[PDB]
Amino acid sequence: GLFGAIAGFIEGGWTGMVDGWYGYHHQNEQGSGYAADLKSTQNAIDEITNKVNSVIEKMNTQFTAVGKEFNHLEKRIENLNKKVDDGFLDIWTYNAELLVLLENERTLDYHDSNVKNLYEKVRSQLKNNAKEIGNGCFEFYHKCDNTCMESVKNGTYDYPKYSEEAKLNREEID
Amino acid sequence: GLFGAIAGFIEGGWTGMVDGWYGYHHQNEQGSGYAADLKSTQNAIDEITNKVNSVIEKMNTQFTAVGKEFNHLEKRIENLNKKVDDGFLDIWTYNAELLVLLENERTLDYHDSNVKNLYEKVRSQLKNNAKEIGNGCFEFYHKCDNTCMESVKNGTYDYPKYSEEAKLNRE
Amino acid sequence: GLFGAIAGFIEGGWTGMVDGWYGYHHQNEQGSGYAADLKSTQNAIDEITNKVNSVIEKMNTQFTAVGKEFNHLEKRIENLNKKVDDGFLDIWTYNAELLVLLENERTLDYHDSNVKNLYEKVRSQLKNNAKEIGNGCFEFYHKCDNTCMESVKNGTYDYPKYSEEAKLNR
Amino acid sequence: DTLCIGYHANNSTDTVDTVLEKNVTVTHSVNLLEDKHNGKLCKLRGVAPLHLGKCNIAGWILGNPECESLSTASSWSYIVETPSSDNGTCYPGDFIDYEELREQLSSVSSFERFEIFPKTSSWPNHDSNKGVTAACPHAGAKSFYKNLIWLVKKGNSYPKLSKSYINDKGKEVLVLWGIHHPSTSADQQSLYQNADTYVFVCSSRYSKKFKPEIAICPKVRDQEGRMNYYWTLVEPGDKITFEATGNLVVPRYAFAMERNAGSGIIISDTPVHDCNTTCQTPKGAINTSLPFQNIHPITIGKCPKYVKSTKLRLATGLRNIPS
Amino acid sequence: DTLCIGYHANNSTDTVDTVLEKNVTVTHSVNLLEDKHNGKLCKLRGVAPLHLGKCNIAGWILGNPECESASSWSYIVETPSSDNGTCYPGDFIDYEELREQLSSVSSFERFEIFPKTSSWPNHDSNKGVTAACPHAGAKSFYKNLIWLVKKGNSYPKLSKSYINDKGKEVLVLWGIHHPSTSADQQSLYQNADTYVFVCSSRYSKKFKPEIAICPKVRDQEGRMNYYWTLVEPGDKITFEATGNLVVPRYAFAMERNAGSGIIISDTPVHDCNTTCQTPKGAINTSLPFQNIHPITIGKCPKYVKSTKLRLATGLRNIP
Amino acid sequence: DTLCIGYHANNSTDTVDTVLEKNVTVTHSVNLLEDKHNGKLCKLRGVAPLHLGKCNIAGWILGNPECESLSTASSWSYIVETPSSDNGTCYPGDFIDYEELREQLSSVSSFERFEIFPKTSSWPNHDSNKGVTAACPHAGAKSFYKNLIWLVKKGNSYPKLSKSYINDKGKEVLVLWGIHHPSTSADQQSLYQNADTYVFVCSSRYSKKFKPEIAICPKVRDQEGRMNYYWTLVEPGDKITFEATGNLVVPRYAFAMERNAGSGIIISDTPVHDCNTTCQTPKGAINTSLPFQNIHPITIGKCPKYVKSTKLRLATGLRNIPS
Ligand SMILES: CC(=O)N[C@@H]1[C@@H](O)[C@H](O[C@@H]2O[C@H](CO[C@]3(C(=O)O)C[C@H](O)[C@@H](NC(C)=O)[C@H]([C@H](O)[C@H](O)CO)O3)[C@H](O)[C@H](O)[C@H]2O)[C@@H](CO)O[C@H]1O
Ligand SMILES: CC(=O)N[C@@H]1[C@@H](O)[C@H](O[C@@H]2O[C@H](CO[C@]3(C(=O)O)C[C@H](O)[C@@H](NC(C)=O)[C@H]([C@H](O)[C@H](O)CO)O3)[C@H](O)[C@H](O)[C@H]2O)[C@@H](CO)O[C@H]1O
Ligand SMILES: CC(=O)N[C@@H]1[C@@H](O)[C@H](O[C@@H]2O[C@H](CO[C@]3(C(=O)O)C[C@H](O)[C@@H](NC(C)=O)[C@H]([C@H](O)[C@H](O)CO)O3)[C@H](O)[C@H](O)[C@H]2O)[C@@H](CO)O[C@H]1O
Ligand SMILES: *[C@@H]1O[C@H](CO)[C@@H](O)[C@H](O)[C@H]1NC(C)=O
Ligand SMILES: *[C@@H]1O[C@H](CO)[C@@H](O)[C@H](O)[C@H]1NC(C)=O
Ligand SMILES: *[C@@H]1O[C@H](CO)[C@@H](O)[C@H](O)[C@H]1NC(C)=O
Ligand SMILES: *[C@@H]1O[C@H](CO)[C@@H](O)[C@H](O)[C@H]1NC(C)=O
Ligand SMILES: *[C@@H]1O[C@H](CO)[C@@H](O)[C@H](O)[C@H]1NC(C)=O
Ligand SMILES: *[C@@H]1O[C@H](CO)[C@@H](O)[C@H](O)[C@H]1NC(C)=O
Ligand SMILES: *[C@@H]1O[C@H](CO)[C@@H](O)[C@H](O)[C@H]1NC(C)=O
Repeated sequence: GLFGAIAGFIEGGWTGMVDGWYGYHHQNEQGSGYAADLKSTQNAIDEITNKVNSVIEKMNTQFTAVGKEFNHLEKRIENLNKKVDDGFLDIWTYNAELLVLLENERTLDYHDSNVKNLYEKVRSQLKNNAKEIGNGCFEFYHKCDNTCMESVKNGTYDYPKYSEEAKLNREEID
Repeated sequence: GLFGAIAGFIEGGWTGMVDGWYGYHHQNEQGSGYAADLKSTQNAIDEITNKVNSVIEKMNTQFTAVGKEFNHLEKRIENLNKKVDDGFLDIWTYNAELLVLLENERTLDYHDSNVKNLYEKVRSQLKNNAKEIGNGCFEFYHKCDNTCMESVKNGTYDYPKYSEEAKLNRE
Repeated sequence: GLFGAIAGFIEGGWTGMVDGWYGYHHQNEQGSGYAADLKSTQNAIDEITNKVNSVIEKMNTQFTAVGKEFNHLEKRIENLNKKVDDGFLDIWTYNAELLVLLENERTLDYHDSNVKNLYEKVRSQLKNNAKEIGNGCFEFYHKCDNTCMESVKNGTYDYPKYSEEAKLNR
Repeated sequence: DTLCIGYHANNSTDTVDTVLEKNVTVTHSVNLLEDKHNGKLCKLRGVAPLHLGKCNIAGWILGNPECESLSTASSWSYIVETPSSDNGTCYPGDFIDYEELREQLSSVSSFERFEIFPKTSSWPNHDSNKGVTAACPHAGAKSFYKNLIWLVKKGNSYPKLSKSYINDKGKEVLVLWGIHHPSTSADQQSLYQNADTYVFVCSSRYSKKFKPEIAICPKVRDQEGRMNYYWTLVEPGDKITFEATGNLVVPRYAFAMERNAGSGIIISDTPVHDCNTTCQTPKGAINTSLPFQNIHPITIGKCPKYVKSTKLRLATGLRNIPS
Repeated sequence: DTLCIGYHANNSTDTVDTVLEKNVTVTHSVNLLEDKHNGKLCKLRGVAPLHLGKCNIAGWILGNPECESASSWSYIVETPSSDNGTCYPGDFIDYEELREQLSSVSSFERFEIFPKTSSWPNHDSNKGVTAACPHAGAKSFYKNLIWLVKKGNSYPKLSKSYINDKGKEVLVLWGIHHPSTSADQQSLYQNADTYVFVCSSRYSKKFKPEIAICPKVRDQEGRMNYYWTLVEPGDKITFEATGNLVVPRYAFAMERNAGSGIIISDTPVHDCNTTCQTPKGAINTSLPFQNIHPITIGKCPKYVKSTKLRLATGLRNIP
Repeated sequence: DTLCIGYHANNSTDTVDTVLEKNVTVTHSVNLLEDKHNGKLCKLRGVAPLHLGKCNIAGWILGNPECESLSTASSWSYIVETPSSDNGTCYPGDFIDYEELREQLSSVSSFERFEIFPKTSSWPNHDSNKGVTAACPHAGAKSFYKNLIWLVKKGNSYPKLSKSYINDKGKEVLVLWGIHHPSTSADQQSLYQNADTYVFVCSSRYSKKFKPEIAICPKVRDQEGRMNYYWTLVEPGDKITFEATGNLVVPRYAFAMERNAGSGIIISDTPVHDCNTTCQTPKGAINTSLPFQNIHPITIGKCPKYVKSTKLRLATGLRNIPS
């Protein structure tokens, strides 16, 4: 992974999360569950579909009857014609394959970048009020219920409102 | 974006910094203002230039007439000639479009990367001496005048010097 | 450049480390020295060798006798023939040049990325049992001997084992 | 209390190749390689092709008895022969500039068969009935091309022949004719009386003087003699003249036509249907959505580029790791 | 006290497209698609083209009276209405081949290969005219060819040779006339059954009259076929005949030039330099791609049917 | 105690270019451009080439005395002429469809020279000895092509000749013949007696009639007269018939052959060697492990694409920063 997220510090994916590409998994006193980040997942879809359409729609082809007919005394022009068809073959075949290899690599890097960005977005909000226990998880230093947890997902986490409680739990474990 | 900075956690651009491509904006009890990072900006221009020149200079085509004249009994080799021109047409059209699309993505990613590497470089100097108030902004937990501000832009910031003072400003 | 590690917060390369692309330099109670990281180095070798093989093998070539003979009354199709060879020449030359340019950039970004992720990785194992001192270097807050370094390298660093000792010396 | 960041994983078994690693199972993907056709020869741009059945273009355009000349469409996007279509020039000879003709007839927007030199009124001083042969047999009897007339001497004499046609059709007129070459001098006299004859055809653009070349050649379809076939496109307003003292296989039917730039000639057993396509292949049509196809390099219309790829699967989702 | 990291922004409105998103406004961008031309036919290699005006190559090379026509040209320009060519109807054998090989020359010299004054002592050289080739209302003929005709009811077998003493190739053109009737055959050349034979060390061909009444073209029922060949330096070419031969008078010492082309257009010639010529005008760009015209002569950008190829150099503009 | 993370560095001086900056020293790299050869003309795909030495295809396919003709045996992947192969048509004349013959002989498997018309028993009515000339000298004395026989009048009579051959071989048979054109009517009679002659050649597909063309032409190799060379391929179960009243250089040796897809002809001084390659160049053979090549644009086989590049090395390692 170019960004070291997918198959990186987050070892595996979630079969449990079936409503999106990227998302969260919360766990508190009110239970646990899977959730998908709709906004980031949507943008990802739009941009990938625009990437597929670009590879497909940019191919505008002339009307052409490839076939040609030459008699027993037109062997040279027949081979010239053959060389032209073979030329386009080798040119298009090579370009197609590599276009697929290279773009495939970028697509996987793309998703990877998205997961990393999402991780840094949560970490940036939690700041000190939480701990990074690895595997792409955050352990809160305070009591984060369902309302609190939901505010992290939508980027409206109130750090100051948990700071005091966090510090006490923090310094004890520190 | 691809590196989270541009159109990301640094939500908007600075018209105030007509100084260059990337830079800083500080404010201490001395003053404030926009300042473009000459080092990073210059390298970008140098490398973005090479890129533009690479896409261009590398063409260097052969001298060709292209036009061909065939009579009323040479329709076959006339259509063979058209197949050649059209083949080259479809090829250069497709590859030209894709080139611009793929490289335009790469270019934007490049600028994003540059900003990120600029933001992390500061983040790794201050550590505890300051907090991250979002939007790519660092609020010092201590007094940072110009001689201190210029220090962080050189990566020569002295953490220990202000370590203890910052300790207290965190109630 | 793209990831900030190579020629970034790690300004130079190690002439000493001669067995792999990425690795470590330890320095403890019982000596120092260089030692490459086998997991990430071998992984890269397998992926760059695949990259090279792809650009090479994917090149399908039809059996072709490019040469053609035309007499003095066949100049038009001779030049037509000339336009085909030149056409291909300009297509392949331009593409071959842009490929090496483009993929070379990525290859460098790919190594820079690996050095980055390696640094991040070790940082996750150590947590705060050590201090970041810049230049891609860690300074342990405890007594990390050979068996300790060995556990950091292979990702099986026992945090709670040395966790106690480290918290003390501060 | 914990909050984890993660990605999607499913039951997908799809695999793609990257420049760095082969066969990477992914959660979602699309194919860029069109690898299926419909096994049909279809209309191209809404216009059906011209299927010549058991005949080839030579047999069809000349009027070979085994070929349909009555209900041929007035237009077609392309022509289809079958690998075994043998019915062509039933009388052995050389069909000059044949491939060019085939090419120039590959597509047409207007096609009218009409009697250029009506049999009943065109040749009062020549025999327009005895011109038959076992080489071109019809309903259990000697016969000949339906679009040509093999003029022979009336009585014991073959007077100088001279006839012209002015193209008053709103378009080009295709005109074919033949030059018969006996195998003996006796056959020359038995057919045309005169021993030293000539033929002359010429328009504003065309001109050629033919001379009988008599010799015994290897037997083909039971014929030692030869019959050469010629043609040319008479432009609107122009005239074409025929002059002969023998050996002239005269035009009876000609074709008014407006050619549609380009097109080709598919030779396949693949059946024709009432389907509509924009890219035709000798073994079936294909949908021009995807940019690449590996069905067949020889195609007609707006087609995806041909490749030797067996799979061009493009990842859209992420690597799949359910564990 | 604060320190902020940010990026540039300006009043830019230029947009580029990326594989991931369209119409992305950025701060700086360069163009790769050339879409401009001077609308002029210029000089290639610093050499002007051979503009033939109302004449085509046939009429110019044969010396049609309507063509009075340098010793060098980078390419050739005809107008869409260049009608004055072969004023006497007939076939021009290997015509497109000749045009291709005259498309560009480094040296071109017209010389009287067979001086009209002394070359044909036993044949008439003053009756070979026709209303088909008028000059100021009166009958005339190609300036470079001579329509030899019998004198005093006699056409002796003629034999004429030319040894190329020029230091290069010689372009020799000649014609074969075909009367419409036997009476015209005898009236013109007397002999009825005639032949023409031309041969050098390379070329060799025997010609026969194809007498017949063909459709009137320019009011001519007869025909005249035009032939040509390149005579190597040092080689000899010979003409033998007993009638029907339109002998060469003016040949051309020339040096052909690589591979140029021919442009048919109304676009006016202009004294300017270019490296890429288009039937619509010239192109002078360092850009790799162009959408002006597929058919170009010179060292040109590749042709595409794109309408916008914009490379982003700056970053996403976000005021 | 310290633990540092770093990357490799060596004495490597390899430089590469990236779209961002040029001349970047990296630890490891590989060349994508094949820029070396073996300066030899090797066997293509196991099959050796046919080196004509001081002869060209014309002189070889004909019986030019100077040409070795070889002969044992049998097949070849391509043909090699030297830049100084001047021994071809020792008697001046035209070689119709010459380029086509060369193209169609580029690569033939199974090549058997045979005496289609045995010299001693074919022409009892004509002189098959006087047919020599100084234009094709052999060991000082007058001679002629080994594959053709120059028939002349026997005593004072040239009886109409009619010879025929049925392709008993299981493959195509290349047949070559010539038509002579004396410079004077005197030579015509002195050579064939008849004065007004004709030659006729035809099969099931081929058919052409030749008339002598007498005239004094510029001396080539001291010959004022000319001699044209024709050729055709006779299908497996086909018959070819020759007929003439003079001026015919009858075939003596024909050729059975199975023509391959078609390669090419290399004209080079580069020596032929006992080597194996899948890609041949006029300068020498190259390997096909790399996708690109700048050795030569005109190659034969499955070769790497030709580019103008001087270097194309791909970075495998990382930026070298020994410092
Ligand atoms: C009119 C006639 O019968 N002529 C005799 C020749 O036919 C005959 O040579 C034989 O020719 C045979 C083919 O017979 C036809 C044919 O169908 O091809 C019969 C046709 O009626 C006749 N058509 C016309 C318009 O005359 C046609 C024609 O003569 C030839 O095509 C001219 O080339 O021939 C068959 O090929 C035999 O193998 C062959 O012997 C000769 C010699 O017997 O006598 C003629 O009187
Ligand atoms: C040999 C001769 O005089 N033939 C007479 C025919 O020319 C003539 O038919 C008429 O010909 C008209 C054109 O007359 C010219 C011409 O082309 O201008 C007059 C030229 O002097 C003459 N040139 C020479 C060298 O003799 C030329 C020449 O005969 C032809 O080009 C040969 O093909 O003809 C015009 O075409 C009329 O439409 C046509 O009827 C007939 C009838 O007058 O008499 C012939 O004797
Ligand atoms: C029929 C004949 O012998 N003709 C005589 C001319 O040959 C001769 O002109 C001279 O010919 C010289 C060459 O003589 C040969 C040759 O090429 O070696 C002699 C050969 O025996 C003869 N071959 C045959 C089969 O007859 C050959 C042949 O005649 C020509 O190839 C026919 O085209 O010619 C040489 O070219 C001299 O330069 C040339 O003057 C004249 C005058 O001596 O007499 C003719 O009777
Ligand atoms: C994966 O899940 C989908 C959704 O129910 C199901 O239809 C499909 O059968 C599964 N895939 C396979 C091939 O097992
Ligand atoms: C997957 O990898 C294997 C081994 O590398 C390869 O043979 C195969 O072609 C790849 N994909 C498939 C199944 O086509
Ligand atoms: C058949 O489809 C093509 C485009 O797919 C279209 O051009 C044509 O009009 C269609 N047929 C008719 C007659 O509508
Ligand atoms: C039609 O074709 C058959 C072979 O399929 C052949 O036997 C027959 O002679 C042909 N008929 C004509 C008149 O060409
Ligand atoms: C020149 O061309 C004009 C028409 O463009 C025509 O009327 C005239 O006869 C021509 N003159 C000659 C001698 O070709
Ligand atoms: C074109 O270039 C030539 C030199 O090759 C020069 O003499 C001439 O001035 C140039 N023409 C113009 C108008 O610049
Ligand atoms: C062979 O070639 C040499 C050199 O070109 C030439 O002088 C000689 O006449 C030729 N010999 C024959 C008989 O072809």
